[PDB]
Amino acid sequence: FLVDTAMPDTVREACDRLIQLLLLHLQKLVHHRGPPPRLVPFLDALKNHVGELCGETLRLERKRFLWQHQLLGLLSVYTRPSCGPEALGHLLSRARSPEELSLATQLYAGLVVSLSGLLPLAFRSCLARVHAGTLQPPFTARFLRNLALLVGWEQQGGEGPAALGAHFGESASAHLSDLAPLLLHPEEEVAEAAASLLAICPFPSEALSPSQLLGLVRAGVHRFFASLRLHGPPGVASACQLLTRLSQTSPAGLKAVLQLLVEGALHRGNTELFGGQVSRNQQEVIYNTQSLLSLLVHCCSAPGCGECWGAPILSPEAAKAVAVTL
Amino acid sequence: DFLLEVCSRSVNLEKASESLKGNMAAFLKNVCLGLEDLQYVFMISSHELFITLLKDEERKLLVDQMRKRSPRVNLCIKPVTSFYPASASVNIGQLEHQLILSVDPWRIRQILIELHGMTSERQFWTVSNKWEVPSVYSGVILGIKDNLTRDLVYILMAKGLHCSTVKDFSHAKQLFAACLELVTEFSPKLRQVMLNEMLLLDIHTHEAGTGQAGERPPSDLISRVRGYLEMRLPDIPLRQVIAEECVAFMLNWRENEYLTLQVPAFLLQSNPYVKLGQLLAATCKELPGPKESRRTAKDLWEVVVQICSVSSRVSLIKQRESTLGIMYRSELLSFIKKLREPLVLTIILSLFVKLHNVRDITAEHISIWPSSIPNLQSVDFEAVAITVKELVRYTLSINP
Repeated sequence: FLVDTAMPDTVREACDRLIQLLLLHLQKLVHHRGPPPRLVPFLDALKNHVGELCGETLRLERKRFLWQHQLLGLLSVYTRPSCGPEALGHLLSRARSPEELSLATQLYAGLVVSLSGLLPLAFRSCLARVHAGTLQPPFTARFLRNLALLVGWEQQGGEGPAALGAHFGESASAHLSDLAPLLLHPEEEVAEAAASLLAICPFPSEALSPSQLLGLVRAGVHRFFASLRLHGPPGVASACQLLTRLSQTSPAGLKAVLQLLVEGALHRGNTELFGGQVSRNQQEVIYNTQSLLSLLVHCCSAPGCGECWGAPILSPEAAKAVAVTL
Repeated sequence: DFLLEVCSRSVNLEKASESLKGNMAAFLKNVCLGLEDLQYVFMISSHELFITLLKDEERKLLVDQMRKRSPRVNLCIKPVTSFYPASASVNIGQLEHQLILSVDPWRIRQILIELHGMTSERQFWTVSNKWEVPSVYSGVILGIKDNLTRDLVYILMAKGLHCSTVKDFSHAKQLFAACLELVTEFSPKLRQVMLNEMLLLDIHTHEAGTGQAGERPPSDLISRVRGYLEMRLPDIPLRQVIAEECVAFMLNWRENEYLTLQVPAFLLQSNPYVKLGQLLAATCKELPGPKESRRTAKDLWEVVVQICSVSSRVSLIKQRESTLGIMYRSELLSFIKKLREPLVLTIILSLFVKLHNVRDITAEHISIWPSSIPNLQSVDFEAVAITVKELVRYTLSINP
């Protein structure tokens, strides 16, 4: 009601002054006496509505959103279970434009001076909601693609990610195992969002667990094959990037991805894309085969000007593994 | 451009029929599809042949779907602020809110100066409880006669430690350097506290960014750690976590000669952490020798077993007291959890696997620890089972 009555112009200004002074007072309370914590009954009735709160802030109107956002910052700083991760998860999995998603970056920038570890809990919480029946697939897809934008924006390091300093990539990498089953998830948009996160989301710094490595490799080849069956050569780059990124991980991962890609290419499924017997257009077969063989050459070829016309050398061992699998 | 010139000289348009036109269009499309750098996509995109074959409406969909392959993203990182300064109170509050959102030390010094000028005697360190300081250092950090200096030192300390927490070590280094250069004038004890804090922050920074790929420290971090391990200064307040990370780093990079030989004698009597570092270093350097290794494996064995012992229903996990060890069980677990070195990790796993074999599990150098133990009743087998479970999970985290 107060925010509705800040947007008689004199009464509007009265409510505006009221809400500004109220925010000043709450901000004094939530952050002071640095002793049992103070109690703010006003904020203590808000934690049930923080998600609803987020919605108003995501409307990005002319002036209400600013007040609601400072309210979310204050509430998060106040609540002892540190509802900051919950607010961040709501902003991430609800934003639909880069400007709304800018609110989440603003919130974290306001938080990281008082709260810590909000990205792990926000994802550890967001992907936890994911492994359940909640968070209907459009919402999870929105979270995944907003995360993809976050990690991509951080990767192209300039001044923005240098100052925000989130580590979006790492804090999404430690959840690669939780992201992997989503590449089998039925609805296509969540699947591609997860795949496009994965293609750019760095693998864990130490290594990939053989269970993790093999589940990632199987999910990647399934995405690549399914990406192709539905999109064709244009829409597989995500998976391909991931697969290539998997195939340069280590000779175990290289041999696993080469063997699984060759076996999946030659299975009773993924065979009609390449002219396999049990009418289909030839053109699509040549160009599907183009994508598969280009992936194999990418995975097989040695990375790393060697003259302006030269070509990279195919490794012997990758072709040896393709040979034995054949 | 050789590809595209060959394509143009070989297509022979307005008489190539529909089949060749379609196939040439498909080839050009799909030679774009794999182009990793969009400027080359631009090459074929601008080419007249590209515009000529396909159509006047799929080229645009192609170029936009290749643009979204590597989209450029602009986002606001600056925090929201409802700044609009009528009253003294509203000015005070807005400026304190900025003080919250400010992380560069000079801006904080400016806002603290203006607030202390505008107010009479109110402190501004306490305008946020989310600002924390170690209790061993709070007493010294509140002894400065100047109120503004004390406030700035506190806020710099808190913001530097919280930045160290969120792995944004650039800001922490800046804030800490500002505090250190400000405190050199009046208080040597605070200067020493700052020196140790820079040492720990630099060690954390190296092991976070500068390491992670196997590169030697610049050898002055090692010298700084060495000097910190031999202070012999009683007046300076210390944090045991600084020494713990000093020993953890020192044992991370196999410099076992110093911990075995060059360590001062009084340090082993004083710090149990240095003693454990020496014991691991000695038992790791002597692995080649069947018999010389046992001389250090023996005291490593006894130190670890009485570490997991219970003096006097009583459980090590439930009580955490009544232990004969010089080092706490959870502190030992943490000190191990700062080790990522593979040889020391496998030595430690053999240590707790052999300890869990008495009352099997095989872990490499399992014949190096002695079998018969004293006071078998005093050790807590359930506590050792818990410790071995956590230890193996951490070891399968470092090197999965």
